[PDB]
Amino acid sequence: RKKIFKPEELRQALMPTLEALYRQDPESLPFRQPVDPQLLGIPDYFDIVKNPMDLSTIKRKLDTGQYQEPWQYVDDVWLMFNNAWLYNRKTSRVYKFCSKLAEVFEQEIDPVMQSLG
Ligand SMILES: CC(=O)c1cn(CC(=O)N2CCC[C@H](C(=O)O)C2)c2ccccc12
Ligand SMILES: [Mg+2]
Repeated sequence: RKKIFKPEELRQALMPTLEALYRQDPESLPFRQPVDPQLLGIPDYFDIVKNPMDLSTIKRKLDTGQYQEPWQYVDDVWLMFNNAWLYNRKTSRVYKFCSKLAEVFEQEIDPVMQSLG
């Protein structure tokens, strides 16, 4: 169950799954930068969402070797999705985009997680 990974090998394996999310347009656009509640006029955002996450943060973490094992990366992507599903209404554009991104990610990440072990 224990396994160590070289950060550079994780980067090469996982980065295509991240790039896949960025390539979804329009669906990735709400997720490319951290939610700024003041700028977006959603002042309750940080009361609802205790641990924000977005693609730019995940990309930086992947580039700077902050993921030592693949589930740490997967956890951040899922956190991003979970936050958007929590904060936004089911009828909303962002919620619907999130659901689409989650489908893309599942298809991308499963073969990678199999290959990494
Ligand atoms: C990720 C997330 O929850 C949100 C992210 N945004 C920003 C958003 O949807 N944007 C701003 C960034 C460009 C996006 C676009 O061009 O589609 C629209 C929200 C706005 C209102 C409520 C929630 C969000
Ligand atoms: Mg489309």
